Amino acid sequence: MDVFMKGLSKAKEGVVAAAEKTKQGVAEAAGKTKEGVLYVGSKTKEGVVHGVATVAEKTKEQVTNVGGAVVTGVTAVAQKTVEGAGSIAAATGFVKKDQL
Amino acid sequence: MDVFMKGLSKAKEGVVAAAEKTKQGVAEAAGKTKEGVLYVGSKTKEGVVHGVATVAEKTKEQVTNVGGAVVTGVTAVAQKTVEGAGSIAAATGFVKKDQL
Amino acid sequence: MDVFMKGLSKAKEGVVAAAEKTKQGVAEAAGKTKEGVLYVGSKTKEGVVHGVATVAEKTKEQVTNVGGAVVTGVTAVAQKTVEGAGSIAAATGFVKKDQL
Amino acid sequence: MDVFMKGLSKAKEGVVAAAEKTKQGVAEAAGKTKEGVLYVGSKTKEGVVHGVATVAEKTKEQVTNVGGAVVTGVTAVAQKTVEGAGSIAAATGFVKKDQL
Amino acid sequence: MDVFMKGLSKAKEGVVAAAEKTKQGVAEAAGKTKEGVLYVGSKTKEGVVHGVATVAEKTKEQVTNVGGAVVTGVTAVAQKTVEGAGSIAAATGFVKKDQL
Amino acid sequence: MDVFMKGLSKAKEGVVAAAEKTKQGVAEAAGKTKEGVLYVGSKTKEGVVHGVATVAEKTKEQVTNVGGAVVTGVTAVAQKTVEGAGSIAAATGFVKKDQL
Amino acid sequence: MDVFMKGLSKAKEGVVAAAEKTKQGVAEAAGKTKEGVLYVGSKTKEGVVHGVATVAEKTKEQVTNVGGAVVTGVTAVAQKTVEGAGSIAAATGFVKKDQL
Amino acid sequence: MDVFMKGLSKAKEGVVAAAEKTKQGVAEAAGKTKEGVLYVGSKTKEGVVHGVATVAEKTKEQVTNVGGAVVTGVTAVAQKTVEGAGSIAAATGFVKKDQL
Amino acid sequence: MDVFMKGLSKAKEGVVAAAEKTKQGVAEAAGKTKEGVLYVGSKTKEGVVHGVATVAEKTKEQVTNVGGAVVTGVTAVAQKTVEGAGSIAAATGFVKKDQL
Amino acid sequence: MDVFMKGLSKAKEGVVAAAEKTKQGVAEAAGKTKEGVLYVGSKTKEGVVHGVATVAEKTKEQVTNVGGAVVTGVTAVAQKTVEGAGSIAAATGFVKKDQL
Amino acid sequence: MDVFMKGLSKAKEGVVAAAEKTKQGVAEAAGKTKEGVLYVGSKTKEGVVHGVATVAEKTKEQVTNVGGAVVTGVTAVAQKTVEGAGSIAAATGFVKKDQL
Amino acid sequence: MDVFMKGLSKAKEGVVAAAEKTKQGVAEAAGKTKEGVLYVGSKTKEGVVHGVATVAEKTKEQVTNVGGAVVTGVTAVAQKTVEGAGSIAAATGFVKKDQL
Amino acid sequence: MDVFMKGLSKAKEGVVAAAEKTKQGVAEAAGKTKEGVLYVGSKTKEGVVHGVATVAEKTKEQVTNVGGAVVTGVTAVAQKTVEGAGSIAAATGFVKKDQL
Amino acid sequence: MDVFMKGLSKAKEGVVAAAEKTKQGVAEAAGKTKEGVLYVGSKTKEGVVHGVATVAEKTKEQVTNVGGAVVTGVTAVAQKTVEGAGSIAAATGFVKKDQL
Amino acid sequence: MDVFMKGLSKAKEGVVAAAEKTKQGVAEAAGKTKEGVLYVGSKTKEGVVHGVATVAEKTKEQVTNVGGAVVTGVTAVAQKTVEGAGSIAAATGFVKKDQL
Repeated sequence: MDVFMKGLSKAKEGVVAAAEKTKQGVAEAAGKTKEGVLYVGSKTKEGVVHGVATVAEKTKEQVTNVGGAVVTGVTAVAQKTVEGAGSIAAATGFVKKDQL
Repeated sequence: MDVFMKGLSKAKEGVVAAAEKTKQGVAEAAGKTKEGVLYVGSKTKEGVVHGVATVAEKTKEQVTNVGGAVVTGVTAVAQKTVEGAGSIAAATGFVKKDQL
Repeated sequence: MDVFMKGLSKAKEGVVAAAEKTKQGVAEAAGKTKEGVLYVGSKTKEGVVHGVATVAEKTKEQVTNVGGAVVTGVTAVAQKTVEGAGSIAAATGFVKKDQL
Repeated sequence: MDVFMKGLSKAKEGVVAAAEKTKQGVAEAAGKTKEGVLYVGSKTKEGVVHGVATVAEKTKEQVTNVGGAVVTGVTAVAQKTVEGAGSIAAATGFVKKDQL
Repeated sequence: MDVFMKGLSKAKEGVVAAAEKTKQGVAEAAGKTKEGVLYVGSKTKEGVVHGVATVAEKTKEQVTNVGGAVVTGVTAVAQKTVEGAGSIAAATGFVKKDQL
Repeated sequence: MDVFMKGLSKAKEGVVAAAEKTKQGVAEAAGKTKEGVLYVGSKTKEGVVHGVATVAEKTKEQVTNVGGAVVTGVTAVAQKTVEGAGSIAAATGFVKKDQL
Repeated sequence: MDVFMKGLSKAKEGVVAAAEKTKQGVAEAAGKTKEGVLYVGSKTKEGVVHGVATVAEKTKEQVTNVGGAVVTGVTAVAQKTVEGAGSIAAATGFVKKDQL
Repeated sequence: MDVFMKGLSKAKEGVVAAAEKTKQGVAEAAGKTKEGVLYVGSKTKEGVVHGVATVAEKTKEQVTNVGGAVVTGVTAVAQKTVEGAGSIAAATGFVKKDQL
Repeated sequence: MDVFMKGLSKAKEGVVAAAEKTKQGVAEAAGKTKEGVLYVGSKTKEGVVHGVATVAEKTKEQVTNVGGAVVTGVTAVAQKTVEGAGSIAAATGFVKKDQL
Repeated sequence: MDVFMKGLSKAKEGVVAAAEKTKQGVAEAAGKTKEGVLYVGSKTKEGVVHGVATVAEKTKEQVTNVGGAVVTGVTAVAQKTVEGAGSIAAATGFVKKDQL
Repeated sequence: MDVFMKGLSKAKEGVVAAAEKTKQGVAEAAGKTKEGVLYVGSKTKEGVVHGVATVAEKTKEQVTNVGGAVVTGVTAVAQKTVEGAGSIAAATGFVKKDQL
Repeated sequence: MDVFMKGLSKAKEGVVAAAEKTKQGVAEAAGKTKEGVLYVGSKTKEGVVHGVATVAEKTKEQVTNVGGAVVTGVTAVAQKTVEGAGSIAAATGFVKKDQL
Repeated sequence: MDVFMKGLSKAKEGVVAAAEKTKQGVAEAAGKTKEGVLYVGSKTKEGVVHGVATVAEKTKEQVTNVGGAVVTGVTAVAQKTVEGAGSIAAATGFVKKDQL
Repeated sequence: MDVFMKGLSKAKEGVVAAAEKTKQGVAEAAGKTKEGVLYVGSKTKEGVVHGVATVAEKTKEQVTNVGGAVVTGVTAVAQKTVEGAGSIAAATGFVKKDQL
Repeated sequence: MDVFMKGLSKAKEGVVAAAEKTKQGVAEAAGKTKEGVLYVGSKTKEGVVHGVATVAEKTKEQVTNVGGAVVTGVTAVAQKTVEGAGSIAAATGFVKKDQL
């Protein structure tokens, strides 16, 4: 009555150029819980921005965003409010409770 | 009465150029729960933005967004409010409870 | 009375160029629950934006979004409100409860 | 009385260029539940935007969205309100409860 | 009645050029919980920004953001407020409680 | 028994682009007289002359006028001759002669 | 028994681009007289002359005028001749002669 | 029995780009007289002359005027001749002669 | 029985770029007279002359005027001849002669 | 029975870039007279002359004027001849002669 | 049995100005044969070409031949082909074979 | 049985100005044969070419031949081909074979 | 049985100005043969070329030949090909074979 | 049985100015043969070329030949090819074979 | 049975000014043969070239030949090829073979 886990990665020509959260032979349990969280952001991989020209002869205002992945003008809230009573979050990877 | 898990990744010519959350031989349990969360963002992969010209001769306002993946002007809320009583979230990978 | 899981990835010429959430030999349980969440965003893969010109001679306002995948002007809410009593969310990968 | 699962991915010339949520030999349980969620967004794959010109000689307002996949001006809500009593969501991958 | 875990990484020609959170033979438990957190930021990998020219002849205001991945003008909050009573978050990797 | 005159010009977005002799809140008396005068001339506002080609292979004379508003070859006289006796010109804005 | 005059010009966004003899809150008397005068001339505002080509292969004479507002070849006289006796020109803004 | 005059110019965003004889809150009397005068001239505001080419292969004479506002070849006289007796020109702004 | 005049110029963002004879809060009397005068001249404001090419292969005469505002070949006289007797020019701003 | 005049110029952001005869809070009397005068000249403000090429291969005469505001070949006279008797020019700003 | 031949040229005033193949007392035999020959050419005697003018203003091609005797654009062949057997050409001046 | 030949040229005033192949007392035999020959050429005698003018203003090609005797653009062949058997050409001046 | 030949040239006033191949008392045999020959050329005698002017203003090509006798652009071949068997050419002046 | 030949040239006033191949009392045999020969050339006698002017203002190519006798651009071949068997050319002046 | 030949040249006033190959009393045999030869050249006698002017203002190429007799641009071959068997050329002046 045991627990056994492993991960092999025998590799000859391995290339992971521009990646994120890659698993190449693993064994996880990975329990996770999030009550109030918030992700804001822009990611780019193998992007190219070649040649940009902006002029303004006689103006009162001019804004500009050009990059490969842009995010502008956001307003977010993220909350969990337990104002009465009782709140439980288990988030268990795996349970093993066996008798004999 | 045991638990066994593994993952192999024998590989000869492997290429993962621009990727995200890739699994190439794994064994997971992966329990997860989210009460109030919020994702805002723009991602791009192998994008190209070549040649951009914006002018403004005599104006009062001019805005511009050009990039390969844009997000602008959002307003989001995300919440869980337990104001009375009682709230449970299990989110279990896998259970094994066997007798004999 | 055991549990057995594994994943193989013998590979000769593997190419995963621009991908997301790819599985190439896995074994999961994957319990998950979401009460109030919110996804907003724009993604692009192998996009190309070549040649963009915007001018404004004599105006009072001019906005512009050009990129390969755009999202603008959203207003979303996402909530779960338990104001009385009682709320349960199991979200179980798999159960194994066998006697003998 | 056991549980057995696996996934093979013997591959010679594999190409996954621009994809999302691809499985090439897997074995899942995958329980999932969502009470109140919300997806807003635009995705593009192998898109091309070549040649764009917008001018405005003498105007009071001019807006423009051009990209390969656009989304603009949305207003969504998504909620689950349990204000009385009682709410259950099982969302189970698979159950195995056998006697002998 | 023991616990056994390991990870191998026999490798001949390994290249991990520009990556993040990569695992090449591991064995984890990985319990984690987050009550109120907040991620804001822009990441880029193998990006190129070649050739940028912005001029302003006679104006009152002109802003500009050009880089490969930009994020501007955000306003986020992230909170968990337990103002009544009771709040628990387990977030367990894996449990093994077996008798004999 | 007084005289009162004024002129207001409260203005939010005022634009007078190409104009002449414009009054936007005034109070005048404006007496004027002209015995012998003479106006000759050409005026243009927001005119455009784009693309003009004139050739002359083998000629003895060739004249040309092209501009947006042309005036050519005039011969005018303007006179007032008082050779006897008596000539009066009042040209009064406004008179106020009241007794009591 | 007094005289009162004034002019206000409260202004928020005022623009007078290419104008002439503009009054935006005034109070005038403006007596004026002209016996013999003469105006000759060409005025232009916001004009554009783009692209002009004139050639002359083998000629004896070729004249050309192209500009936005042209005036050519005039011959004017303007005179007032009082050769006998008596000539009066009042040109009064406004009179106020009141008794009591 | 007095005289009162004033002019205000409270201004927030004032722009007078290319103008002439503009009044923005004034109070004038402005008596003026002209016996023999003469104005000749060409004025231009916000003009543009872009691209001009004139050639002459084998000719005896070729004249050319191109500018935005041209005036050429005028012959004017302006005179007032009082050769007998008597000539008066008042040109008064405003009179105030009140008794009591 | 007095005389009172003033002029205010409270100003926040004032811009007078290329102007002439502008009054922004004044109080004048301004008597003026002109017997024989003469104005000849060309004025330009915010003008542009870009690109001018004139050639002459084998000719006997070639004249050219190109500038934004040109004046050429004028012949004017301006005179007032009082050869008999009597000539008066008042040109008074404003008179105030009140008894009591 | 007095005379009172003043001029204020409270100013926060004042800009007078290229101007002439500008008054920003004044109080004048300004009597003026001109018998025989003469103005000849060319003025320019914010002008630009970019790129000028004139050639002459084999000619006998070639003249050229290019600048932003040109004046060429004028012949003017301006005179006042009092050869008999009597000539008066008052040109008074303002008179105040009140009894009591 | 002999052969006798002679030629006399007693001459007093002989003139041969411009000639060709002239005989003035001769005695010939003159055997001749020609199998394949070819004469091309132009001859002139006592010719005169006085005054020739050719011009070409603007053309793509112009050819000209003027001389007293011209020959242009010929294409001739001249041949004798004996490809079988037998070919004789005697061409004898004169034979004298007499017996006795 | 002999052969006798002679030629006399007693001459008093002999003139041979411009000639070719002239005989003035001769005695010939003159056997000759030509199989494949070719004469091309132009001859002139006592020719005169006085006054020639050719111009070309603006052309792409212009050829010219003027002389007293011209020959241009010929293409001739001249051949004798004996490819079988047998070919004889005698070309004898004169034969004398007499017996007795 | 002999052979006798002679030539006399008693001459008093002999003139041979410009000639070619002239015989003035001769006695010839003159056997000659030509298999493949070729004459190309131009000859002139007592020629005159007085006054020649050729100009080219602006062209791409201009050729010219003027002389008294011109030859241009020829292409000739001249051949005798005996490729089988047998070819004889006698070309005898004169034969004398007499018996007795 | 002999051979006798001679040539006399008694001469009083002999003039041979510009000549070629002239015989004035001769006695020849003159056997000659030519298999493959080629004459190219220009000859002139008593020629005159007086006054030649060629100009080229602005061209790409201009050729010119003017002389009294010109030859240009020829291409000739001259050959005799005996590739089989047998070829004879006698070319005899004169034969004398007489018996007795 | 002999051979006798001679040549006399009794001469009183002999003039041979500019000549070539002149015979004035001769006695020849003159056997000659030419297999492959080639003459190229220009000859002139008593020629005159007076006054030559060539100019080139602005060109890319200009060639010129002027002399009394010119030859330019030739390409000739001259050959005799005996590649089989047999070739004879006699070319005999005169034969004398007589018996008795």
